[PDB]
Amino acid sequence: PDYHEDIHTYLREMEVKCKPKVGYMKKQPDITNSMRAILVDWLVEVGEEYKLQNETLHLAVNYIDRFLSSMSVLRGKLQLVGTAAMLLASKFEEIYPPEVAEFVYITDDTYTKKQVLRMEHLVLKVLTFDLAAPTVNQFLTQYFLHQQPANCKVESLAMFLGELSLIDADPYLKYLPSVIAGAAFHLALYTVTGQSWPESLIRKTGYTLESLKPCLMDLHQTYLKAPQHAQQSIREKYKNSKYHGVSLLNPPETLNL
Amino acid sequence: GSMENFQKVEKIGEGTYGVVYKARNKLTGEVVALKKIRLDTETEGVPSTAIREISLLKELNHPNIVKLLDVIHTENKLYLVFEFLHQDLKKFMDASALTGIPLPLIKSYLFQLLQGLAFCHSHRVLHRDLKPQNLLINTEGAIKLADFGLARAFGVPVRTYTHEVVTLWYRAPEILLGCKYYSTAVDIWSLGCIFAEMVTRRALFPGDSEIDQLFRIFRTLGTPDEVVWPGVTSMPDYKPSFPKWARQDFSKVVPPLDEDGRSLLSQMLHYDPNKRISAKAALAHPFFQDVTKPVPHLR
Ligand SMILES: CNc1nc(C)c(-c2nc(Nc3cccc(S(N)(=O)=O)c3)ncc2C#N)s1
Repeated sequence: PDYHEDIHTYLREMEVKCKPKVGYMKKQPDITNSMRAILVDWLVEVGEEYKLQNETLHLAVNYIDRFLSSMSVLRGKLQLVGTAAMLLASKFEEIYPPEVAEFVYITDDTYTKKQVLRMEHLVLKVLTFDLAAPTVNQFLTQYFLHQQPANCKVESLAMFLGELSLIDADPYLKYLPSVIAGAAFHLALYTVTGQSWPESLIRKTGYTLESLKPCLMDLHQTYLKAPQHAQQSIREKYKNSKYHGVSLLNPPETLNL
Repeated sequence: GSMENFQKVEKIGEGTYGVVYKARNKLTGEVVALKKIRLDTETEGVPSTAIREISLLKELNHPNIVKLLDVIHTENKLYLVFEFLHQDLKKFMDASALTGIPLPLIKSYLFQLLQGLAFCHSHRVLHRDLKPQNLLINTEGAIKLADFGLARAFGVPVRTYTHEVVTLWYRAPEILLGCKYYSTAVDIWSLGCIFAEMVTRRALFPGDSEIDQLFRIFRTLGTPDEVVWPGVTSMPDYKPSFPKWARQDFSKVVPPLDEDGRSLLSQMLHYDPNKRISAKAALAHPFFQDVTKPVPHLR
């Protein structure tokens, strides 16, 4: 189709320019990987209550990681940074976003309307108004076009594994969005049909099973331990018939690479 | 005090959230256009139309796209600073009443508009409000796309977006009939309506309501059926009682145009959006074999 190759090339250039700093959490004085996991699990809940798109959630997480790469923040203000980022992502991406009074209400009145609007302005200044970033979700919908034939179960399971990677900064901050999408697509296909990463996507992307191997071994372990994780909101969501109940499928014991 | 280096000269026009003046930089001499947004009256913070306009225009640098130079964030206001151009295409057509617009100038303006739109589409942006008022000209023969406040970033493949966009006289048939999905083909339909208008100097399809607009398009191009456009009798707002008009001879739709000119206009106005021509492929059409760059007579 007419512009599909031009657009894939341009997004591969912009994902390197919008990438967060891999070692930032070691330099923050007061916050931890565990406190960030807690914030991201709460945002998944907010998106379900107001019925927002998956893409809106992926964008807010990219804005948070970039802000904390250059600004120190105390544990009592982390929730105010996250409420402002989910407001901006909604104004960018949604047909009807929620009003500012609804974002003030979900914090149980921890913060005032005046504080929320002053934080919106400071986030815009720190990112220099640069909000059109590439996501794991935007690479997955292009890769879905190479199925033969299309399979509703393979699509829903790949989205579910890509979403679990948002929760844990160690290890997923070290990989690019196009690479995490490749590992989630091959893992879903193999689990459901027994098939593998197709030759037509080697020609499009230049990635092989050998280049994808490190990210793949990490994502396999995440999938096997999901029922025991302290955070559980993503598994509850993907029980729904809108996503074909994919969170109830059993993971493969071994991958054979 | 951050606007200290600018001196206001005169008002240019009115707009949605902002109003627009011509100004001069006192240190460099540069002439500019300034758009102002008041935030005092804003109980909802920075508006969603301003957030899209700034983030997208920073990524688009090209000779036939108007340049955003700076953003100034002082007090209860946000100021946007743009390069200055002398006039809009709607005003210029009115002043050409007696002479008309010469064909080599018409051909050069269309070739330049197609270069700017192909650049937008290759970088995943839809414009969604192309009309003669939003197209600007200078004294050296250039034309440029402006006003990105109704634009959006799209994905591959698209999902469902805001309905009933585009000013009525320039709006595609797949939006009027309620279709679930639309894409890049809606901006090509608007530029085809504009090519016809530069040649005849009046709007091609001037309707007063949605059903009036649809019946004017059918009487000129014929009422569509399943052979011409597969899927059409299944669309949400299609009706079996629609009258059935015959299609007319293209030489009668814009009588002054030659054979190569008629060929290009008919490909930009195809009913099926899958078969409608792209901006990139149109650059190689034989209409453009002898194109140059004339200057216009302004004043
Ligand atoms: C129509 N929306 C626009 N927004 C801006 C910032 C515009 C602009 N205008 C000029 N000069 C100009 C000259 C003659 C007539 C007019 S008009 N159509 O009556 O308002 C404008 N220069 C640059 C820009 C920009 N960007 S237009």
